[PDB]
Amino acid sequence: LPVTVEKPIPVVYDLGNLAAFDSNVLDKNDLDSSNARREEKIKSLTRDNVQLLINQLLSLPMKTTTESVGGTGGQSSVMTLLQLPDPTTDLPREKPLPKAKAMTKWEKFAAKKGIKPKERAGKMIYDEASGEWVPKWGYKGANKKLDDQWLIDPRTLNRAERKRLVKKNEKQQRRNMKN
Amino acid sequence: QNPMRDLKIEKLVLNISVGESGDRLTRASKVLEQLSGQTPVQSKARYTVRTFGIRRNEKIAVHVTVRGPKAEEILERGLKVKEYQLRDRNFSATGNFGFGIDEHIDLGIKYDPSIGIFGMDFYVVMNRPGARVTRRKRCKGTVGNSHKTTKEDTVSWFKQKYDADVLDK
Amino acid sequence: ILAVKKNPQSPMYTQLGVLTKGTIIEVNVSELGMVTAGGKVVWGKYAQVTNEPDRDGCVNAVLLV
Amino acid sequence: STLIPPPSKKQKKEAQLPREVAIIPKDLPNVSIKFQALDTGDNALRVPGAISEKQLEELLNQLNGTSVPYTFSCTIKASDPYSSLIKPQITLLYTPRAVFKVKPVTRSSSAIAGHGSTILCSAFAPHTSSRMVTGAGDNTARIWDCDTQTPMHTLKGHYNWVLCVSWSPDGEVIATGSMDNTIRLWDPKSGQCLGDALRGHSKWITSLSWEPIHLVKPGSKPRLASSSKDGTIKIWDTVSRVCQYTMSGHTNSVSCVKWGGQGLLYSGSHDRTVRVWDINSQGRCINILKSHAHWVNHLSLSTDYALRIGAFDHTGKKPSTPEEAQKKALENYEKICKKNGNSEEMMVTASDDYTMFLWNPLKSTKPIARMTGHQKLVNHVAFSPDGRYIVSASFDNSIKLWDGRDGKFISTFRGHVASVYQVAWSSDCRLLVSCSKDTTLKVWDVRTRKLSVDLPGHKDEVYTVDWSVDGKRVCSGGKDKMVRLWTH
Amino acid sequence: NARAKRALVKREAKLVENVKQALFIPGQSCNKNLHDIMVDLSALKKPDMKRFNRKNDIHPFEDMSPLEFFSEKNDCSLMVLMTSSKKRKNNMTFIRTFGYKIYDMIELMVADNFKLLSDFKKLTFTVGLKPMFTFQGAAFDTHPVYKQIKSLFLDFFRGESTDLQDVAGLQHVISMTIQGDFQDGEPLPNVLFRVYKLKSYKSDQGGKRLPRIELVEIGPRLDFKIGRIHTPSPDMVTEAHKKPKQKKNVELDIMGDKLGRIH
Amino acid sequence: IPDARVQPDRRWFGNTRVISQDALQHFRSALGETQKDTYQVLLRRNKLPMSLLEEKDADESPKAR
Amino acid sequence: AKSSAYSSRFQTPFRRRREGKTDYYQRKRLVTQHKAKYNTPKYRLVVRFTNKDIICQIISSTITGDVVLAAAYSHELPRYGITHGLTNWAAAYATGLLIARRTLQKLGLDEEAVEDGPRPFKVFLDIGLQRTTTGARVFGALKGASDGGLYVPHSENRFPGWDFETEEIDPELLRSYIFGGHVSQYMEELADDDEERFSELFKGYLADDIDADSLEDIYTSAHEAIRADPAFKPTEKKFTKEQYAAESKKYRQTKLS
RNA sequence: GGUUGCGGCCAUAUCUACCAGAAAGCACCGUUUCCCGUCCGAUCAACUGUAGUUAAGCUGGUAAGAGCCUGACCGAGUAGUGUAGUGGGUGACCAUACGCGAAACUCAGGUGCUGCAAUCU
RNA sequence: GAGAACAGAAAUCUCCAGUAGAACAAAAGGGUAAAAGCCCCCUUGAUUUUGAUUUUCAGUGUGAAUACAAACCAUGAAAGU
Repeated sequence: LPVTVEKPIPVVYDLGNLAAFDSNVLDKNDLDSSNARREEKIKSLTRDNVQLLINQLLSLPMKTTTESVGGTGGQSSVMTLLQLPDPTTDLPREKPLPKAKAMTKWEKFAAKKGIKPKERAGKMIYDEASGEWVPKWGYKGANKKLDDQWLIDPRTLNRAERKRLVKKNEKQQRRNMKN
Repeated sequence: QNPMRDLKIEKLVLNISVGESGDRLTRASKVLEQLSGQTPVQSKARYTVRTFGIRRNEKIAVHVTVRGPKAEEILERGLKVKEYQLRDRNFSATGNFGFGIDEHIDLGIKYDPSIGIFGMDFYVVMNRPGARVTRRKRCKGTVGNSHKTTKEDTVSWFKQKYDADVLDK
Repeated sequence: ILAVKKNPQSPMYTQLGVLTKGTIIEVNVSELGMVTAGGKVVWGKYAQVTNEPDRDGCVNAVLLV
Repeated sequence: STLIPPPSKKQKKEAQLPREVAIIPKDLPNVSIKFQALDTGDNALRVPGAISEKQLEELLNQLNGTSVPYTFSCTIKASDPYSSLIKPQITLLYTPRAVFKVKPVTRSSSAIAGHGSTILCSAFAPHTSSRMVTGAGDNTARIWDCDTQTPMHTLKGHYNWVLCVSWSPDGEVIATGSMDNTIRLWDPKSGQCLGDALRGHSKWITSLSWEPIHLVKPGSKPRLASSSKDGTIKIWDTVSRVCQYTMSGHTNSVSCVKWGGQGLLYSGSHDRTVRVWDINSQGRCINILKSHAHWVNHLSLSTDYALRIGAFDHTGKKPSTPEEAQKKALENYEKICKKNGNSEEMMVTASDDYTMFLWNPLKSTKPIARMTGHQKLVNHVAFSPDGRYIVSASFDNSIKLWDGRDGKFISTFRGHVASVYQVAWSSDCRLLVSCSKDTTLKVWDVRTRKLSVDLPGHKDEVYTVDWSVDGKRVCSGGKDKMVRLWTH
Repeated sequence: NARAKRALVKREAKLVENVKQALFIPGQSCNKNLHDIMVDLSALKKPDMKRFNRKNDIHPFEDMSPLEFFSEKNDCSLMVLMTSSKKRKNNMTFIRTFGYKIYDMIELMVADNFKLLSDFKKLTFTVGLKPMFTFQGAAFDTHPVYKQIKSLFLDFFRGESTDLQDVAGLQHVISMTIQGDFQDGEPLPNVLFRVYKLKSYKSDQGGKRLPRIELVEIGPRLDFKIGRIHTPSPDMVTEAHKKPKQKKNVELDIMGDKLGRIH
Repeated sequence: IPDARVQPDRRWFGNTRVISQDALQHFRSALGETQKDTYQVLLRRNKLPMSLLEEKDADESPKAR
Repeated sequence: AKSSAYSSRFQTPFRRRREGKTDYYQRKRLVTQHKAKYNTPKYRLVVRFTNKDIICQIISSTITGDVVLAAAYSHELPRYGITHGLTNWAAAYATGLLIARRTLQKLGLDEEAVEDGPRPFKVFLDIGLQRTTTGARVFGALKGASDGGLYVPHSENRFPGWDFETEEIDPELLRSYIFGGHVSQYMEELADDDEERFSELFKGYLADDIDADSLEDIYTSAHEAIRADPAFKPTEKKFTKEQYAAESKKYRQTKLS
């Protein structure tokens, strides 16, 4: 029934990973495999550490919500969730930060010339002939008009020019990560 | 001794294969619908074949699967064409069997002048009760050796049921 | 008024935020008490300006519900 | 979606420190505690040992020699019941709270598609909570198997909308007042109408009330009071189907009528005046209450919830004999009436004057208190079942909570974003539920004066809400045409 | 098909990195009991694990390339190697990769007194659950090998990092203690890994708020004899702790107003 | 003279700003708790639905119509 | 016969996949994946149908196996007045109601997370391998568990009477299915259609003298009995475990030297 | 010890062929009005547990069967590789000691254990 | 492999074995295999709002691109994706 258990050296906490690091004095003669009171000793010691950890942890700030059960991706109104801090202990990352993506020559052009990047209004543009909104590109895009428009074949000429401009765009981009 | 089991018929399947894909296929679907009393299902070309100009996903053949008393009745009509004789090599190593005929009228259709002389294939599958253990979704299993239907078993079943006119076993 | 979303004439006017006929503006609908499924309450919503405020004085918009 | 501001760098630096550690009380401090009751008044000088909350309750059960719990706050030092360390000599006010605990309602079970048009009223049966009637604008009522959440019987018979329902407070008959100027009694078991309609008022029915079962002589069935826009309230003998005698005098429409447990009726009206009757003196208007300054919308009695369920309780345990039923109803009614020291019950009423008055018409004819604060008209009022609390549903989006004894203001429940229509208490006097012109139901924790769960799910505005007497289901209905049942 | 495009994205570097998957590799010398510890410890890790099921001729201190290849092909960073010999009995070599090159070896041999899951009793418990750690012994803060093993086991078993925690899920503690305090020059006490399940009983000292908690041993009683160690190059360690990098007199006031103090 | 058209888009009939109920209690409680120091200055105001937040209290109600 | 390497080169599926019993991809989704990094334990109401029985049992997925927290079977329903028709839809509803009220009782929510207090029980329907058809008895057990107060998420779609061309349920057909309306109607127009077919198919009802219109009554009283007393009663041990083993051991084949 | 539901490990569990299975359970099995789905009530869905059957599934047992597994000091701290010296030879290369450090062969054993719940002569 | 008018070695139908002699954009480790393959059903997206990176001369507050997040949105019985 005691819960306020203490020990001479204080315990540091990393509540972000739910860890408590003890730094008190341990004796070899209490822990080695000669001692058959080994497991009880270790269980008691780690019980004490867990007891302090939970004492700090339940005494955290904690948030509770008013959202119904059938909400979206969160906690329900009934359950009060402890709000954990960031992990104090510093641990090695898995991969280097993704900063390795470079900067291209179009961007230098757009920074020298007073270029402002376009707004993303959308794929659809007004086809003034047919009174519809036709997308610029993609599925029946407004650039695949001459392919089946009813007026050597000029249609194939457009298709070849357009396809080789696509080839050019890829050709230019694949030289940008050599920069 | 056999606990009431027998070579019961699961289903016979009626194929109408065509070297082409035109209105003849719709005619064949119509005749199969009229015969079996069910809407048939067209079969898409497996792979292109230039001998008859087969092109993939084109509809070559129609077929219908029929079961139960209707299957018994239509197979009974069919062997009347055979006059209850059929050559032995029809009988599978798995107990199954089938046969073919070049016509529709003899097994019970009027000429119907649009429906000309068109062909048809029977094939009948037979397995003892308990065949579900292969088909059921959960706890799928394989039918045991003493349960599997064999060529000789279908031979005996054909003998005792319809007639004894296998040709050259 | 909370923002100007789209002036149909040109994006330069939207950047300038001019209110003319047909401009899509975002309005503070918190008075209207619209609540979306999931319990969040809607306090910002689009509206198209249906008049010419230069020659009416006021800006009259209809809500895009 | 706009968000809480993120914690700053120092916020995160301080959130990692060993922090907010519960004071883990040391055994030394001990200070005196004096005991006085909030329910009626003061009761000795004591020095408890910084003890936990439960053995304050055991201290009272020992003091009066019963070994019902208590609350142990005051000064509403932190007004909290370490349970008496710094949270509350200690001036310890107490009062009897409740026997059981109702679990807050959180999940829309599902929507049921019975009614063909907008739901206008709904009541839970008093004996159980597997039954429910909702009247709608499709001219019909429906009985809902609200444990299976499925319709039992369609109750047809009105030529126009059904505007008000009431389950007989012995759990025996369902009445449906209508836009036909006629009310009908129904068989709750069969779905068949109890004979002919009760042809009555000249305008639409607005309200229904039955005799409290503690007043009916054993062996006879309770009467029913029905009000209407014609300004007259009728009282019908439910077994002989006769208007036993009408009751008129309101210049304008009558918004509501309650049949109290003192034999006095009360009837709010759009003529800015609620008038008390006396059923014993052949319905003579014994008094007039006139302080309101525009249309009087609603009425609630300190005993009203008990009047509604008098022969039953939250257990739903059936009454052994009708004499035992009447005895149980009588001991229920006095449980929340004599608790002040005398059989003195109160009545609050809400008008479009944007205000509420507290009345005690058994002795006074002028208001107990001024209940102002709302910025638009107050649409609904209902006391807590114990009669210690009052809440007002007001247009202006808000709900306010008042002291049920002197009308003092306590708090406000904000969170609705359209006009609040109705409010239903939980039978343990701890929880509210409200329905709004927005789509949402909400429940409120009265102890902490805060929202508990928001309950969206209705496509459209919600007109009705009810809390069953065992606290396990609630219901809603509105323009959405579909009954929602909600549960824990 | 652009299912692959999602896979490359899930693998490639992120500002807030995913949970670190663990790979449990059995070497040529994987005896049955080592496969038992591997099953138990990997269970303690799952759902973020992969178990390879063939013998692998990998010697992690002579040719470190195959581990890098497996850390590439399986996105897993953490790895484990099953080895045993007359020199190193019941050995688990715990790998760590940064980028995909090696960040850490370590060589922990299991003493013969280990116990499995199946040697104990079990209560209600949920798989894939965030464990809480205790690290006894002062050497964890200071000594280089013990700092390495502490970071090793935290990074191995911390699972997914979160800021809001459900009190229901606090169901088991991982306890790791050093065999005893020691000085420099004495040989590196082996570390004791134990897993304990939590049980909370009411205790009216602090009130209803904080219960009294007592433990029940479930699972891998292990003792870890420390062996050879691969320490990361100081440039890699100082570049592996880069913050993602996402003001004076300016404070985000409550209610979200940028406020400047004027001085 | 431009071709001032506004395309049929789904974006214009959707909600743009919603506020959580919990955020409503948070800001509603924070509004009272704020204090202003004379040396703090407002660099930039949060865009908030104050109509749902600036609900004061009142001891008297409006006089009836 | 198969080549020696072909058996060696082959890698064997999982044991509960060789026998077609677990869909452990769905089991992976149900047990391992979470919608929220909030470490909430997740329970799993599993419903299974045998040829004769129905098994409803909530299961916590644990590090060394699955642990059953509560369980309820169809063959217990004779205790509650349903002595026959133990597999049908109404029986699935009754079993779901039973397991719901049983776990609600034994969990303390009828008749250690100190932070809040009481808390509703959310479980997830694990159906396993039977197809998700609207009308399926597994969703009957779903409806029963939900109506019993077990707070399992679901949707209108797969309950019977939900219409594809319409967009909503039809609660009348549903209420028929909770109370065996479909079986009552079948036995009515069967005794009206063919006497021999009715007699051979419903001779339990004829022997018990249960009438078609009494199915409503038996299912209502069954629900009331279930709600009054859901506590599990272990049946009885005619013979101890040792005795069963002794009788079972003597029809064994035993391994040889 | 049978058996079922959900599992852990995922061949000691697989495939190949025979035999056996009391009770319960599983299962095949009987019927299409309803929910439901197919070309086909075969699968899927429902209904009866009723007309039947342990024949099959499933479980066991047996096998000079094919695989698969375990331990070993079984090779062996060897082959191999890493570190010093008038160690050397025309050279490929190999002594001498010292840290890591195999596999085949060999002997012996094996051919499913196990967690939670329910039920059984 | 054994079968079925045309009908062959390659047309379609049937059973048995398949254990990937299937297509996982494929390096290449694993076989993901009641799928990541095939068919069917439903259905968008360059959505919205805020903060780190960019540019002044409209930075009007993300005005605009951009990073990230959150609200949604699609689907599913659901876990979830």
